[PDB]
Amino acid sequence: REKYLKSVLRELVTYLLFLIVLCILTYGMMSSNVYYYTRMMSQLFLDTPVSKTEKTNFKTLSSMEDFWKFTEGSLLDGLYWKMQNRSFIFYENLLLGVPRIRQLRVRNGSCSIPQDLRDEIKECYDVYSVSSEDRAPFGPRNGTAWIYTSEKDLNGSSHWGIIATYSGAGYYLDLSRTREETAAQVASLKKNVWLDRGTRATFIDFSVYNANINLFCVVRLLVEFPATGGVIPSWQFQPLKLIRYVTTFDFFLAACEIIFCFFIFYYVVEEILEIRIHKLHYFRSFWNCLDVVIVVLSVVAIGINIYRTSNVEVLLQFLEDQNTFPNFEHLAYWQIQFNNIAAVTVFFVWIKLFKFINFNRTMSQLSTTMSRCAKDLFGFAIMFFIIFLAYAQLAYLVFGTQVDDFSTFQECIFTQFRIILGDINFAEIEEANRVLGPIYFTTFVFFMFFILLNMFLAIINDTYSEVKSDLAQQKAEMEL
Amino acid sequence: REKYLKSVLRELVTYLLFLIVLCILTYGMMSSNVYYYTRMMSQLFLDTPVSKTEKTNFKTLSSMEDFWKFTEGSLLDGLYWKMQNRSFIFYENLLLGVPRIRQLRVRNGSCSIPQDLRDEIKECYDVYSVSSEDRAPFGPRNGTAWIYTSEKDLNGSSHWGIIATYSGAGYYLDLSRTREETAAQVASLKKNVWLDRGTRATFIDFSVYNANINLFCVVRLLVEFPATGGVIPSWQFQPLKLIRYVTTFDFFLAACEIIFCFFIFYYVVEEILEIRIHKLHYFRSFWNCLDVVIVVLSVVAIGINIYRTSNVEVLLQFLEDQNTFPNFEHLAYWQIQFNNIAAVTVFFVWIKLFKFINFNRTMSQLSTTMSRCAKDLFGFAIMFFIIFLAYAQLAYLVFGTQVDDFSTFQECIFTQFRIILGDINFAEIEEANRVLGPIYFTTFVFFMFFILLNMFLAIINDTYSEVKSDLAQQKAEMEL
Amino acid sequence: REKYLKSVLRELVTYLLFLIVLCILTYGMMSSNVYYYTRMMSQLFLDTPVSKTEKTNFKTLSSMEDFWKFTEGSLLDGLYWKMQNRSFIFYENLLLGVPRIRQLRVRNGSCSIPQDLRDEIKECYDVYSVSSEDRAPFGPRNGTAWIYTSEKDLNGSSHWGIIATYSGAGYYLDLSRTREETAAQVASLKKNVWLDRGTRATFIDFSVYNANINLFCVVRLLVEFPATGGVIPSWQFQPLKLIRYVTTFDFFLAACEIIFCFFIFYYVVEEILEIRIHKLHYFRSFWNCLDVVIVVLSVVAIGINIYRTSNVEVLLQFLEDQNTFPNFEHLAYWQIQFNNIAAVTVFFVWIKLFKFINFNRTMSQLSTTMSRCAKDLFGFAIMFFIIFLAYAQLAYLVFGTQVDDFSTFQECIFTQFRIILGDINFAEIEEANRVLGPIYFTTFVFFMFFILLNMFLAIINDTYSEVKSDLAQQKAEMEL
Amino acid sequence: REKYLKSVLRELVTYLLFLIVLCILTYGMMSSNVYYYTRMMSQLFLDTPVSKTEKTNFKTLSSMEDFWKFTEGSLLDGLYWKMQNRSFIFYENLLLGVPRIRQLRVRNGSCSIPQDLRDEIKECYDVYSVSSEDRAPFGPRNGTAWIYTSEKDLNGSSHWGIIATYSGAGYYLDLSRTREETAAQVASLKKNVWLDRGTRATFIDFSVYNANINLFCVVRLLVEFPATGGVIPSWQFQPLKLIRYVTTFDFFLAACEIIFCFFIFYYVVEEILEIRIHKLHYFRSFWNCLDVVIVVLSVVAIGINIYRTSNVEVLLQFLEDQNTFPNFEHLAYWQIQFNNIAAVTVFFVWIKLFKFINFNRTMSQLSTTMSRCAKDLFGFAIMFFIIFLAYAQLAYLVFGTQVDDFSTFQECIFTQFRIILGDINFAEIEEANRVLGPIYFTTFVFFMFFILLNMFLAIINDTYSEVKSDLAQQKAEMEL
Ligand SMILES: CCCCCCCCCCCO[C@@H]1O[C@H](CO)[C@@H](O[C@H]2O[C@H](CO)[C@@H](O)[C@H](O)[C@H]2O)[C@H](O)[C@H]1O
Ligand SMILES: CCCCCCCCCCCO[C@@H]1O[C@H](CO)[C@@H](O[C@H]2O[C@H](CO)[C@@H](O)[C@H](O)[C@H]2O)[C@H](O)[C@H]1O
Ligand SMILES: CCCCCCCCCCCO[C@@H]1O[C@H](CO)[C@@H](O[C@H]2O[C@H](CO)[C@@H](O)[C@H](O)[C@H]2O)[C@H](O)[C@H]1O
Ligand SMILES: *[C@@H]1O[C@H](CO)[C@@H](O)[C@H](O)[C@H]1NC(C)=O
Ligand SMILES: [Ca+2]
Repeated sequence: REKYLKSVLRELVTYLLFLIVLCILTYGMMSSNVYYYTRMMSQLFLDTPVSKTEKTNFKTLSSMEDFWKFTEGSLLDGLYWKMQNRSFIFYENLLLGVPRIRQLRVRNGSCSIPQDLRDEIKECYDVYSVSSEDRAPFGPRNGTAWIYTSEKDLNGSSHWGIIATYSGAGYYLDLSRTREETAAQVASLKKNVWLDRGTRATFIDFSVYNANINLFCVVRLLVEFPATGGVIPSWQFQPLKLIRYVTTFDFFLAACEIIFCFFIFYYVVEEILEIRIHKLHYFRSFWNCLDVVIVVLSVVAIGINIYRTSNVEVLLQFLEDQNTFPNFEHLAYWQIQFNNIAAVTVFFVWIKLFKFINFNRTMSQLSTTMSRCAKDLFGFAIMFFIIFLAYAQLAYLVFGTQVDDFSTFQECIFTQFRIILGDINFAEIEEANRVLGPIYFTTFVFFMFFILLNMFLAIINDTYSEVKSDLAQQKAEMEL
Repeated sequence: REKYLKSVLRELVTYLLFLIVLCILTYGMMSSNVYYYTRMMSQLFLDTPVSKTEKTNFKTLSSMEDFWKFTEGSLLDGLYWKMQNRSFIFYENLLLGVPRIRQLRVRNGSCSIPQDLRDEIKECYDVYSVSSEDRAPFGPRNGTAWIYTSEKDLNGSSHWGIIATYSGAGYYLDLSRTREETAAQVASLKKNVWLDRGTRATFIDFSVYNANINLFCVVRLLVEFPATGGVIPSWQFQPLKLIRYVTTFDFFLAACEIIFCFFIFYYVVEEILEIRIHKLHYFRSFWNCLDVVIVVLSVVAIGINIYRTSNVEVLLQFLEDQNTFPNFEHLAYWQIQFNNIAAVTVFFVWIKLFKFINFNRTMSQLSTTMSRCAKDLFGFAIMFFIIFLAYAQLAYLVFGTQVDDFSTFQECIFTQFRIILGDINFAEIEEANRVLGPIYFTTFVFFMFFILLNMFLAIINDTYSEVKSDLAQQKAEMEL
Repeated sequence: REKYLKSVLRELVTYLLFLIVLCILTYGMMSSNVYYYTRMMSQLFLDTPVSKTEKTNFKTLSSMEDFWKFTEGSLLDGLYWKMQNRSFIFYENLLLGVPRIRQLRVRNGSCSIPQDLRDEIKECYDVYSVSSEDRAPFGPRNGTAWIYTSEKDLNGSSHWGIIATYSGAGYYLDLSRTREETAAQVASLKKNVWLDRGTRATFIDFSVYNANINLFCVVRLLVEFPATGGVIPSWQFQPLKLIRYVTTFDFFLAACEIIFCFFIFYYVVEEILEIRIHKLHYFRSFWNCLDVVIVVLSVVAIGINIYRTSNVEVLLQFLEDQNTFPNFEHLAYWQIQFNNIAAVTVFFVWIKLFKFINFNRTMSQLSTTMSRCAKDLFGFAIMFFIIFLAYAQLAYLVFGTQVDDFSTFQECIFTQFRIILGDINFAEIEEANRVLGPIYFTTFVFFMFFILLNMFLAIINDTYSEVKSDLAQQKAEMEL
Repeated sequence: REKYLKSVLRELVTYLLFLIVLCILTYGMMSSNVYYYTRMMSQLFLDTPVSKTEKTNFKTLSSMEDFWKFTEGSLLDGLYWKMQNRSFIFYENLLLGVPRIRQLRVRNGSCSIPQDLRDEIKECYDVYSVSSEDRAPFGPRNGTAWIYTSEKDLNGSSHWGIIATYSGAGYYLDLSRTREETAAQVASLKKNVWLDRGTRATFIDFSVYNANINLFCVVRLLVEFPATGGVIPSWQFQPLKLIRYVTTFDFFLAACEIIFCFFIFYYVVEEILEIRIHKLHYFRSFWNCLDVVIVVLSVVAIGINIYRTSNVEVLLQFLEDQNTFPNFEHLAYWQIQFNNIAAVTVFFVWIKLFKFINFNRTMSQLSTTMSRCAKDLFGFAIMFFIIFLAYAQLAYLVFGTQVDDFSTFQECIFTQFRIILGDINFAEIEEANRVLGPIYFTTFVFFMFFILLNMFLAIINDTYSEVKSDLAQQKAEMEL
């Protein structure tokens, strides 16, 4: 018992040191106010009205001419700021290099006009795919904006947008350091008709740097031009910390990174020495599976932070020439992947803390309750999600062309979780379909929220009463 | 046991093939992005401001003169697009033929002015009914806009609107291919006063075609003119796929339609051979009743898809002359009916999957729980809906003239489901009636959400504890 | 048993006839679309912008000069409509007579300036009470707008507003039939400064009549001028049916009124013959108490419908002279009281239906469950409302000066019911107080929604398990 | 038993007198309509558009030039009102003295530009701290607006803002009694560039007095200028009652204050005489701990109301000279502290009422239920908050740079309480991260709302069934 308590004590203090080091590392991932660095950029570029007589945003673009009014107007008035040269956005954020506008095109004849309509309609342009993509030169043909450049040649990568996944290739134009040259270039693209019926996407990419808080911010504005016509705007404001060793707390964060990877080396050694004793008996446990998940996610985090996130070859390459476009699209991608991995790792490391709070009879009753009802809650989770996805496919077939919240199948699932909580927009459901809007909503509230929601609760009630009346009979019958 | 498992296995693989074929069919009913084809049309016609100095939408029309500003303004600037002839909306969507504006009128003297007020008020115009409807010529009397045309003669059908159900007859005017002729026609209707005090509805109907994604879109804009005065706008943007065999996946969808109707022939043969053995004993089951519901809904789906939805006689009739109005009002109606039928059929086919997940002792406990509490949940559902409709009739008598959410009795029911979830607009309830708004809301939250909502939960708790303690005593007493 | 079933059968068919007659009566109280008669009047007078260069509504008035812009602007453009004389609003609704603007004033010196500030501040005007009210003539003193008229002399009655209850007396001005005379009168009130620092309320009253649907609509617009400065607007659009016998369905409604008061005579005779047998034993029942409540509310409904609602002496008095103000302020008051009484009566008549659904063993189990848990749910309702009003008084002391939803104590109670459901505006709570906003919200969610909400549920679970295990032991032990 | 009931009776009537006196005291803390005194000031200064061609508020300031448009525009049009001298805001609220604008600055060179960027970027200005704060004179150097004044010399105190805690020192400028002198001063600050890149905060402070209701109102407008660039506006409208003895009800409130502090003297004597008998046995009770909490909070309330809130030395000092700035920043601070203390004291005094409702067998069952489940609910509250803060740290790492509701860690906690209720903005979560937005939301709804929320409920169900079946066996076995 003293050796069991000694081993529990040393693994507890090991885990507590590990949890302290990890919570220090994610204290330095989040600087104190980066939200007020992304929302000023967002409200400068997305929320300002496009022209002085227009009320459209970037968020509410609806046409191609609104996109030209944005590119000639709010984009140029946001990027270029007159000095008290080169532009400091909000007189703080240095615009790095030049921005870049890039277009993706589909071919004429990339779809098939039906045989009874080949007299009336001459041309058709398919939805964006890589097979449908246009490689031909067009327009005046005398620049990089008019000639196709491959994905390998403009150092790009695939972007996952709202209606398609867009290749990193296309028809790009790097802009200029000053507003007047850039306005001349945008007017020369609009005059020669650069965006037409074959256009399926337009990317606007630039990067700023804040010397005060030492953060880059990689901006990507995407406008998707569907085959149906119109405009779907999308944006991405992504901060990067690419220059690490500036302040003392950054050196302490580097020290905690080293101490963290020593902890992860220790846990990988420990779980390998535990799994070698017994093979499939190791996975007949929840905590060994959770330790496997933690060390896999942590090795993936160390791998991203070595081979991807800390490869600032493009930054030193940009610091040679300030008149080019800085390719920060890969650093931002792997910073997003690293933040997702690290957040999920911190989550499961806090879930691991439940090995060490069976310190009491009450906590042991709670733990025994949920471990004994896990199987029956999983069975009813299967049954619940069968009825839940039946309703989601019903709602997708009924409202999928009319309602924003039901437009894709996963959005139907997430909308139903919101309906179960109470986040409804029933006005648009009830005006999309006036008979099955009502019937869908009322039968989903009755059969899910009144009845099947209470069945998880019934499983937990019965298991808690069983565990209490069993561990009380065990406590009494030993005392008799 | 081996033959029972063999029959269960063959009906399981039959059902799984059927579910795969049906989920393929409703993968091809929903194209990937039709929502972005209806919302661009909606934001072009509903959400654009009516005039350049006006802020009213079509959604926020409040008067007859706002309707004339819409018909002279946002409607003409949305329909007619200058080519790089005939108009391509968003340079993608071909306007098919001409649009059509149609009016429904009631008679002077169609109601009775009370005897003490026949001196002051000369004329009264009743709420729209078919008996009150005006058949007389009026105005200049020299067109189709000024002379009544029956429902049989303009090929129309009854429309179910917000305050009435409107006959397909009336005073119609087909518009023109170009903007200037159509503006002349609308100005000639406004000059001669076409809409006056007898007007009860105005329909605007047109159809576009997108060659890129191969979808028609049947637009119907309704403005209802109540007897109280004012305007109630209503719209309907409905996509159709009327040209089937264009792509290869469409041929695969046709093959899956044939394989589906062979499955439905198989299930109708099976359920007839099962019902012939025993009459009313067949309906003493849930799964035989569900199989009856599935084959009835599926036969109705096949009947709509043969005798109604796949009758594109008006499309080939329209392709002869591009200067007429294409009657797509029936195809859109039966496409809505087919989508409702098919969505409900897919829902119950997924519910049928619960015959085949009694594969475990836990799943059998869950199934036995809900099948044994079904009767007592139905009894308390009767009692709950009696108190629920008592509150709904209370709230209709109190707020039915003041609040949008309580304006009709079914909307009172749906508003109370939203209050139970937590979708409240209590500001308008509390300013409609400051005493019974409060009392209604607080007693509805106390008696429904705190007390009667927990009674379903009590039934499910007690039935689950009973089923577990019974199937555990059955498992133990057989082992003793 | 046959005589018991015979008496139950005759009282059941008596109650069913009574419920049919009552549901017919409240089918004719609610005409089919009165909501679209109040919202057109509301959107004409409340929601139109006050001036063509102004964006304020009547709903968003914030100053006295905005009130003059409304009275010179949106009010006159809403009331007076040029004919194709006298004004038909939306060319349907006849403006009856002239409108009337009325002011309530407080005295100079109606409060006490503190002794250290009687040098700087000369005058102070107390919050509106009847003791503080000004009776003096003022201004040019040569009209009814400048001379006090008592409540008995302008036939008015007390109005219960947002911050005070306002007497029906004051300084009134009846306006005119045409727009130009009324604009001259409003400009003459603004020139001579009619609203100043003593003003505490301004009422605007008018009535319209719709000949098409046979409804009056009594409009009262109130602007309250607090002692703090500013404007609190308030409105009331109230439809009346003052001319009864016009259509055939109205005669059938009168016949159902007579049959209803015969039913209420029958039930009063029955409950008096039942209460005379046994005194306080009669009130030891729920259904006898509910019958007492129904016949009291029904006698109050008949009394309002005879002595108040059907006294259309002011209507025939108005029909003599169309150039005066029609006093419909009492008819609207008693129509609101009659609608409240009748809605509550219909509610309890539907609750009475539970005497007659103990037709089954399951329904008897549900009824026995709730009748046996009524006492313990009432005890925990006492305990719950003690903690609930403790939180409401906490939230009133903390947010009562900052948040709209916590401004009065009853609004704190209703806001907490909304928080329990999930209708939160946490942004304004969290910016009103950044420490106790959080602590109030999180401890109210934890202690009410997680814990004390589940205690009602515990009472109902235990009582249902007790009633089922008791009525099953009664069913088994009789069979053994 | 008679002496036990006698002691319970005398402590009950003592507590009831105490509760009446305390509820009278917090009836006079809240005047009837102070909310309509703060919202008129708020809608005058925050919600009016900044210029006649601008639509920005004070609430929606986004730049430094919008702040100059506010200070030259809406602030001057709100403060200065032309008389029928000195300004009465809404012709009721006397502007006391002059306002004051004050700036906080950071030094050039207060951060470290990284070594590879010291060529491009010359200067950097750190986030506001006291060590980074600028003390140097700047600009024209010939006023108080251009020369640093310490916190001890301008009588200020530290302000806790949104992104920092701001010292009470800085660069202040007292404004003027009239609009033209103040406009000259603000134009002279804008001309000489008073706000530049070193500015981190700008305070605008003024005080009004309403003679009608006898309330001061201390306004503090804060604009925070982050290092990222932009503007974060913040406000504080705080009413004070600094002149006590004006009306008779104020004398009754003073009498109730004296009677309250006599009650608190009585309870401190009683709890000291009870704690002296037994030391740590005293704290083995809930009601003795609650009495300790009440008398500690009440002594803190009396201490604030004597040594801080009732020290109106600055008011009589201001009444000598009406041309200076009245320092009401300390009185408002301690009035906020006193309102927090008094509201929490009233809350726990109402919670103390549960000593005296064990008057019944049912109330004793409810009390015994919650006192016996307190320990197991505390254990599961520990386990629940471990999983809850694991999710909050996940959501802070994922959405903390993108979403308003997740910007700080405590706001992540409060957002998750809102998600559990049903106050979601899922659109911004789902567009911040399209993979972990969904996964976070759905796994938080499944694991918290479906499963772990029902575990508190299971504890309460089992404890209530145990207490009922135990106190029924105690009632029966004594009767056998
Ligand atoms: C017992 C089995 C149940 C009985 C059978 C069910 C009832 C069958 C007939 C119901 C009519 O079917 C109903 O038709 C109306 C139009 O008339 C359709 O409505 C559709 O068009 C109307 C207007 O035309 C729109 O207002 C509505 O938003 C749209 O959904 C509705 O979607 C469909 O659901
Ligand atoms: C014990 C049985 C309960 C005691 C009897 C109940 C109290 C009877 C008297 C209550 C007064 O009845 C109450 O009158 C006010 C106006 O004064 C009505 O209010 C009505 O007009 C006022 C203004 O005039 C509006 O503010 C309010 O929105 C409207 O509902 C309210 O709807 C009605 O509910
Ligand atoms: C909870 C629901 C309650 C709804 C029912 C309320 C009670 C309504 C019935 C009360 C008696 O209803 C009463 O009907 C008589 C009919 O002779 C009406 O009388 C009116 O018309 C009759 C005949 O047309 C005239 O002789 C009489 O002078 C006139 O006042 C009276 O205006 C109405 O007051
Ligand atoms: C007196 O009444 C007349 C109307 O007869 C009005 O025009 C005039 O303004 C009033 N006198 C003053 C001083 O306002
Ligand atoms: Ca909710």
